[PDB]
Amino acid sequence: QDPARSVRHIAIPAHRGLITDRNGEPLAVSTPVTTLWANPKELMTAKERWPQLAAALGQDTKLFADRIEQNAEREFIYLVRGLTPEQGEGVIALKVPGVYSIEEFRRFYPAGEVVAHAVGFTDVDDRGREGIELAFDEWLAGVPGKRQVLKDRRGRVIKDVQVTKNAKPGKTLALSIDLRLQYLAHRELRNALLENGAKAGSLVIMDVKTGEILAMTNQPTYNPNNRRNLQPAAMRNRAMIDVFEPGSTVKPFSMSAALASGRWKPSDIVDVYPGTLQIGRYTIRDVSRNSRQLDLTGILIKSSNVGISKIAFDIGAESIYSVMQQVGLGQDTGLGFPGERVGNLPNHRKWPKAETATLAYGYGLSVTAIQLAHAYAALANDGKSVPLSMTRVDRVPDGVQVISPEVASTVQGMLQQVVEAQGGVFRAQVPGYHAAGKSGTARKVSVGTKGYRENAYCSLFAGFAPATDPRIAMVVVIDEPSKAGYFGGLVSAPVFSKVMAGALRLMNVPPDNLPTA
Ligand SMILES: CCN1CCN(C(=O)N[C@@H](C(=O)N[C@H](C=O)[C@@H]2N[C@@H](C(=O)O)C(C)(C)S2)c2ccccc2)C(=O)C1=O
Repeated sequence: QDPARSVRHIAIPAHRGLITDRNGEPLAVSTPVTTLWANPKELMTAKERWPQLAAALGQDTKLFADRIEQNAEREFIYLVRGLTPEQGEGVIALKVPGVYSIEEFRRFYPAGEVVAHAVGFTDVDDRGREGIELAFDEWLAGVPGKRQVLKDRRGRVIKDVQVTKNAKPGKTLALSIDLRLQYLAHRELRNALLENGAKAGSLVIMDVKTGEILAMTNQPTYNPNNRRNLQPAAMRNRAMIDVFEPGSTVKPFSMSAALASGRWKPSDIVDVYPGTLQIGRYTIRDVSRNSRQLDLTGILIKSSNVGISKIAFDIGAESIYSVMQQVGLGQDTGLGFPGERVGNLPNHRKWPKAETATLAYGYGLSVTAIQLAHAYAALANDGKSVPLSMTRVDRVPDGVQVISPEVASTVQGMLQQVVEAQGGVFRAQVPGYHAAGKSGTARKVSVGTKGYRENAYCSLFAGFAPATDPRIAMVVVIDEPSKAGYFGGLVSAPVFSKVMAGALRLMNVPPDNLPTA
């Protein structure tokens, strides 16, 4: 009986779609590779050739011979996947019976580590594994073809009957990222990390008018063309997967809820003396404690938890929760890519006072840097939230009004004072422009469950520019800076300054800090 003939179907591998940046710079490029395979049934008739084949493949003579012997009844085995066509030619040139070529594709990432977390990469089979490669795998992958062949009793092809399905290439995908801004960001987050002996960080740049991610970089990073060094940590797209308590960076949202309540205007006053406020067993504390009356701007400039807490008791936590939720903090109303974390916004039917105050000044919730950037974009875009995109946006979808335009404009001008006023975050100033934002510094949650660590910090700055016609929102998050000065305004705000400056200049944004004309 046995088998004199077989009909089988072998794949025609398809060309995966080019990934570019928003200007057509290649970021992921399908590269011709040569996969060597062999038919053991045919190899078995030419043993005298095996040693020169094993040497060609960098394999021990005996272990190779053992492998072939052990698979003598099979018709297919991989020798090696993914060598260059030049190297596959070197093995093919030996003319060993039963050794064959498949012309395949494998990815190359020309920007390497610079954009590795955003682009992601493919597995051994050329299917998306992380990032864009995975999120847009159906678009990029295309469909492999199918060829019907006739085969004899030892797996040798007698004839190509027909192509049953044509291979169709995957489609080109242009990201929203500008590789020039991405590089700038990369380099400046890298430098600040090193300068501060920090463990990790992220930076996200968004177009506030289009919802586009113009840049997304994290440290540590890795070279996606050589993933031998293997370290899982370095592969984390922290901007999208690592949640943190945003601390004082959410105070502009609490303030938007105050302004919207009917009960507060910027020039109203809060008594924050003596810099602490007891709430049953918990004490709210400010870092600087030489204040009494502060106006609402001043509460943001000095970053008083007490002042923001007293506002929150007056307007109620529900209003603050609603703002945070509407801007996307702890919500799944972002990109929603595979692997992305949502974080968490605590909810209560009856908010106790401690939870009300902590929410208002940014603890008891957890958000990602992308969320925080998107929230800042909505504030900067006169309270309108344009849907997030990682792909180039030619037709901008409709924004949703999440904060009233007047409230958003009032809070903008407060955040510009936070940067520009005496006692403010002067290091966030952007030469040429008016900039606006908010610093944050949060003690990290103690690892073995519990509470907080007195040694370890997350250093934040979030903002936008130009303050008077906003274009760009940006978040800089630096995890465990290790020097004397660890405050957001020392650590993160200068990175904001430099990367915002570069980005506005790259985008030809006209200066708006000009003598009053
Ligand atoms: C729920 C308990 N629990 C947990 C953590 N915790 C907390 O981490 N506190 C930080 C804080 O108060 N940060 C504020 C907003 O981030 C202010 N803004 C900073 C900035 O602008 O850089 C600042 C000027 C350094 S103070 C803090 C305290 C001390 C030093 C640096 C930062 C609390 O307070 C708090 O109650």
